[PDB]
Amino acid sequence: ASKGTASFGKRHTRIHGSCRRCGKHSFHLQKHECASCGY
Amino acid sequence: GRRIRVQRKGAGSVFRAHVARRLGAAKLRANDFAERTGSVRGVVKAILHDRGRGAPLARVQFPNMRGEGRVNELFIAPEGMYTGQEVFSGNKATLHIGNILPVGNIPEGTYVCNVEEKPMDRGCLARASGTYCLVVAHNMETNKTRIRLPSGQKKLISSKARAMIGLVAGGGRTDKPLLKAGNAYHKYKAKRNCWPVVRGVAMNPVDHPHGGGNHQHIGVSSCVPRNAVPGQKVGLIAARRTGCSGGK
Amino acid sequence: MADCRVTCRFHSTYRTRSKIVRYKRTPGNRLTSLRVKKLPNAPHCAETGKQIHGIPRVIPQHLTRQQRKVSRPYGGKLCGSALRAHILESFLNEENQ
Amino acid sequence: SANKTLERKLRLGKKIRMNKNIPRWVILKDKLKKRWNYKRHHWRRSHLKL
Amino acid sequence: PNTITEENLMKMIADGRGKKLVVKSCSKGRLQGKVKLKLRTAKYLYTLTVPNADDAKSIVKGCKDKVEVQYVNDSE
Amino acid sequence: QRVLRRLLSRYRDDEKIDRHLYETLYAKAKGNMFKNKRVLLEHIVGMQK
Amino acid sequence: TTQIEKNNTIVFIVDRRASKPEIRKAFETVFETKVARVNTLITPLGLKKAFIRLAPDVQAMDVASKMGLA
Amino acid sequence: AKRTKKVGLTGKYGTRYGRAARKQLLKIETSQKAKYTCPFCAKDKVRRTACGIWTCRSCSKTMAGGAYSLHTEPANAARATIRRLRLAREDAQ
RNA sequence: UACUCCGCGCCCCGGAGGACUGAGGGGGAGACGGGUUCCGCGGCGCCUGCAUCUGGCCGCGGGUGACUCGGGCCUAAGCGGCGGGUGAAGACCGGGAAGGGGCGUGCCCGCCCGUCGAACGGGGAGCCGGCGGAGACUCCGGCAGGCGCGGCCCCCGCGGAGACGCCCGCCCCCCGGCGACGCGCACGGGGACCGCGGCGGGCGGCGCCCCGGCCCGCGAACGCCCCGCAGCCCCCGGACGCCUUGCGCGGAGAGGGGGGCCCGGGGGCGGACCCCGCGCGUCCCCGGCCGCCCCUGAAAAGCCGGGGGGCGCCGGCCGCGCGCCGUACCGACCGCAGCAGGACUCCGGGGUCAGCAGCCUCUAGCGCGGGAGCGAACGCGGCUCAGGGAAGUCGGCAAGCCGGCUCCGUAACCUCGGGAAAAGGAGUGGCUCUGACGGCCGGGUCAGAACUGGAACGGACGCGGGGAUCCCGACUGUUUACUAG
RNA sequence: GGAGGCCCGCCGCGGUGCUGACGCGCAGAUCGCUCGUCGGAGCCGGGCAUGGGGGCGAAAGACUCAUCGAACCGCCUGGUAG
Ligand SMILES: [K+]
Ligand SMILES: [K+]
Ligand SMILES: [K+]
Ligand SMILES: [K+]
Ligand SMILES: [Mg+2]
Ligand SMILES: [Mg+2]
Ligand SMILES: [Mg+2]
Ligand SMILES: [Mg+2]
Ligand SMILES: [Mg+2]
Ligand SMILES: [Mg+2]
Ligand SMILES: [Mg+2]
Ligand SMILES: [Mg+2]
Ligand SMILES: [Mg+2]
Ligand SMILES: [Mg+2]
Ligand SMILES: [Mg+2]
Ligand SMILES: [Mg+2]
Ligand SMILES: [Mg+2]
Ligand SMILES: [Mg+2]
Ligand SMILES: [Mg+2]
Ligand SMILES: [Mg+2]
Ligand SMILES: [Mg+2]
Ligand SMILES: [Mg+2]
Ligand SMILES: [Mg+2]
Ligand SMILES: [Mg+2]
Ligand SMILES: [Mg+2]
Ligand SMILES: [Mg+2]
Ligand SMILES: [Mg+2]
Ligand SMILES: [Mg+2]
Ligand SMILES: [Mg+2]
Ligand SMILES: [Mg+2]
Ligand SMILES: [Mg+2]
Ligand SMILES: [Mg+2]
Ligand SMILES: [Mg+2]
Ligand SMILES: [Mg+2]
Ligand SMILES: [Mg+2]
Ligand code: NA
Ligand code: NA
Ligand code: NA
Ligand code: NA
Ligand code: NA
Ligand SMILES: [Zn+2]
Repeated sequence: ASKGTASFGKRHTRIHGSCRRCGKHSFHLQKHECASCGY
Repeated sequence: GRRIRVQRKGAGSVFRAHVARRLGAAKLRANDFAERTGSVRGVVKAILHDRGRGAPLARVQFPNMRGEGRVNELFIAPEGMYTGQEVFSGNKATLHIGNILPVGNIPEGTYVCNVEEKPMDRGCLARASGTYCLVVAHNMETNKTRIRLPSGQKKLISSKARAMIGLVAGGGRTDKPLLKAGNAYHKYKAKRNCWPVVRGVAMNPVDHPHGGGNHQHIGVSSCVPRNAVPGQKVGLIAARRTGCSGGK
Repeated sequence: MADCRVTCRFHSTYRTRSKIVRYKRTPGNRLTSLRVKKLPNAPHCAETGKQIHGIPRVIPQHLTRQQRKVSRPYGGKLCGSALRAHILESFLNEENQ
Repeated sequence: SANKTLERKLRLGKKIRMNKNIPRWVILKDKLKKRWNYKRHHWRRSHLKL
Repeated sequence: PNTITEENLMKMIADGRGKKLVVKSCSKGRLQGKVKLKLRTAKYLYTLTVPNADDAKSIVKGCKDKVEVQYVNDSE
Repeated sequence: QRVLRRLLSRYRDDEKIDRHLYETLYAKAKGNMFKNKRVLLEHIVGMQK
Repeated sequence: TTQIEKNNTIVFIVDRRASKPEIRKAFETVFETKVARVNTLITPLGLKKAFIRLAPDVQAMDVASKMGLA
Repeated sequence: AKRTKKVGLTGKYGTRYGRAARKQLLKIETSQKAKYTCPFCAKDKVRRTACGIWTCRSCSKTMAGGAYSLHTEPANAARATIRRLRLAREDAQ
């Protein structure tokens, strides 16, 4: 010439990473805390 | 209901003053031995614009009296002050516009600015653009002096409190209309997050005591008592009267 | 050639004030990119904000010692006009004082 | 990406070295019935999260 | 790379500062049958163009066995 | 404007007109009085004579 | 082998914790020869690779053959 | 006044804000765009830089003044009062 | 929008033909995310919604090199720590606290955190040519830069009337500078691109013409010498003058004459055995001005200068050295998928034109959930239609009319700014001519005339229908992501 | 000469009408024409801050990861039911 499918296309950030104590992909990269083991 | 706008402001977050790129806190020179006996001389170096503030600020350089070098101050500029001028502070400062001296040595009828309520607090009374105080009378027996505030109220202060001769520069600022919504936007973008303003009668009951109804209206009287608890104190607080009386 | 379009030379492609290039032809008949470095300001007067004569617009580290000096008592800090006022002011004041 | 830390690079390295089949002489030495390794992954289908 | 004058050429060769000397005969265009002397030094490569081929023999013969010498004489 | 001013400057620098006449004609050119070089040239002869 | 013939260089696998100066020292001591420069690299599988270029007055081919690489 | 009868510099606003605002702006903007005599060299080269900051384009001296105009009447009255009160004190010490 | 013939098979490869994307690219590259998808050889059991000899599929082997590019350092908005304080705790809050160094062994100086936080901000220094199958500012060849360390020689300032110049001292205290900063219409300069003419080399077609068509003709970082407008400064001297598109400046010293400084630039010689001239425009950068703000448009590491004090070779030549980590490839990413959705940035030719619009195209890339026949109803997307002209319908919904440019002519009302493209008229192609505007050859534009075509010319494309009134809200702006603008 | 929360209009940013297509979809919100705005109270990227009876709101009970007139996860809990 939406809040669903089109909004899933704006995802290109990593919120969690690998924990150094449990290694489980739950370390918040901006809070600096692990959601699993609490490090 | 939920928490109101006034309750949310007090917790900081997005309601703090924007202080980035501000020159600093404007204050009188500190009181010391050298000017408790004589006078200290300084020079005006620049006249600058402070973000958020309506009045200009002056940078004044004084000699260092407890070592070597110089000391840089930051004053609120009185009207008529110019770059390269030399000013004095102390018990023996002369009666000129830029000088700082105690109120006991200032004759009645003089205009002063940046007055300090209690001795050695570095100014707090007439600091907004265009404002000034007046020295009304002295009382040598009690060592207190009476001044008149910009609001018109009269106050007694100790005779050892210092002030600056003149009135604050930038007078007349509020005589010009803002005219456009975009101008108010810039003005408040230099200060804090407080604009634009949504009326309470235009909300739902869950977030303001004035909201709700099949017509927009305040249900009850808008005058609330002095002892209303924090979520209740909206409208006119402890009003003595209302309306446009018209007389003095 | 019928196409003269190039590719970015830096780590990223965002065009900030330190990522400017110009184009030149190489001996192999190719179009290349060369950085345009920022030019620093030369020293400015203390009393006035004017520029001080005799010193080029290069970072002082890449100049010899003679190239960043002026042969005068306050050379490089204030101009000749500002030095006269200080000399006149000090003499006339200390004579009366 | 092309700009990674060595720590992430080392964990992805182990994933690649492990994506292998069961060797032929192992299948018959151990008399194995199931001959496929179900811990393999394919790049187009997986989410390694590493 | 920089240009060098004749007098401080064999001087440099005197202080044993040159590492090699190349002689090339230019015979096309503004380089009309003249020769270029290129001396490799620790920091720079120095080149001199004697106005005539004859001058080349004398100077090079004036530093023979003092610095190793090459010849090019491209004729294409 | 550039044509007219370069002509006037060349005439002044040859001492073909006094500085006062030069200033008057400069102002008249800035005032849109002359439409082309030819009209300026014949005006100068009239003023000179 | 083309590297050995052309640039006087040998390609070796080393421990990941090794740095260039110690690789140079170890190569000099274990194979009696001289080393000019070393370039290193960590491969996608996690090993460390070194490119060792010998000194100009050293024939890399004879050392390579002596160690059995040739 | 070849182009407008009365709007003057407020012609940049078209028809968008009303008569009272436009009249007040005419007065204030005319005042704030003007050139003022320098108190240190008697030349008309003072221009506004910020709300209460005025600079001379000749001598390069900066002054603190009013918004929209270099001087305000309250300031002149105050300076005269200070000057008067200064002399009376210096006669009797 | 789309394939066909032959080798050979609608889909792979080759040649030939015919088309498309159309420089905001179905082009060439990065950031993020993915994680081996990259390369070579082999293969068709799975997948490649048709086939397959193909493949991002399956098997076997390979592939990412840095003193100069980025990270590691700095600090932003922030976060953490802090003798302690508080709470049943977990924990949360925090300036009032005997809070470190140097030289070198004794003395001297000193109130009080962070090698946390930016692969876009700050930052000491890199260019050319060539080589592989997959890597290159990293390899090799050449030519340079920066920062250190070690030897040998090896010096504690002169010129000018002045602005300043010329050959290079360090440590402490204090005073400064650089780093270091908005937006805008215009105007000027440089570079790259683009076009025109000439000369040299190569090619195509040719029924008729053709010196009228196409392609090629290259020169980096770095070193030394000259030039560099505007700006700022020095000397003589003593004024209605100088000057911009616009301005602006002058007794606090103009014009004139003679000088100095800076200028991301240009020329010459080297690098390297350089076809010659000319011009409008486009993009990027820089310059001096002017305008705007109740808006004034970061910081620190690091580096340097000056004053005072205390000390003393500090440069030249020659040698060595420069650790750690990233580096392949992809819109192969997210939406349950090889999903018409979503997804940041860089480079940007020709013609028509006001134009980076629409339409056609060189370079580069490429024929995508398969084909054949037939030419019913009916649907989806389009086109034309006698006479009438809203009679249709809740309702002119939908479609149609108008539209570029030049000239003529424009009302009531009004906050005097508007209304206004009001309303409404006329012209516009091709060819052959005439005049006007610069410079010591160039350039386009504007105006006028004859002739001539089916009474035709903004010939495709692109591109307002207008008027008279009433209600509501002054106006630009915002809103119910997915039924209300 | 070149002002303006001025006008026509491309990319962008939005989302009027056809109540068009689709509605076992290409799609758990898309496609086509037509349309609004286009120097500003403009638009876009990254970093950072605010946490559930709390936040944030040019205000629609809107939004807070397909979930909002009170999110999601596990447990109390095999909660009670004329
Ligand atoms: K209000
Ligand atoms: K960084
Ligand atoms: K690479
Ligand atoms: K809740
Ligand atoms: Mg939702
Ligand atoms: Mg986002
Ligand atoms: Mg409501
Ligand atoms: Mg209530
Ligand atoms: Mg209602
Ligand atoms: Mg100099
Ligand atoms: Mg096409
Ligand atoms: Mg790539
Ligand atoms: Mg492949
Ligand atoms: Mg595979
Ligand atoms: Mg770097
Ligand atoms: Mg590095
Ligand atoms: Mg850090
Ligand atoms: Mg940077
Ligand atoms: Mg190198
Ligand atoms: Mg590659
Ligand atoms: Mg690569
Ligand atoms: Mg998922
Ligand atoms: Mg897609
Ligand atoms: Mg009807
Ligand atoms: Mg009917
Ligand atoms: Mg319609
Ligand atoms: Mg409205
Ligand atoms: Mg609107
Ligand atoms: Mg909706
Ligand atoms: Mg709607
Ligand atoms: Mg404007
Ligand atoms: Mg507008
Ligand atoms: Mg529909
Ligand atoms: Mg259907
Ligand atoms: Mg709370
Ligand atoms: Na073909
Ligand atoms: Na186009
Ligand atoms: Na508009
Ligand atoms: Na409601
Ligand atoms: Na239950
Ligand atoms: Zn953990």
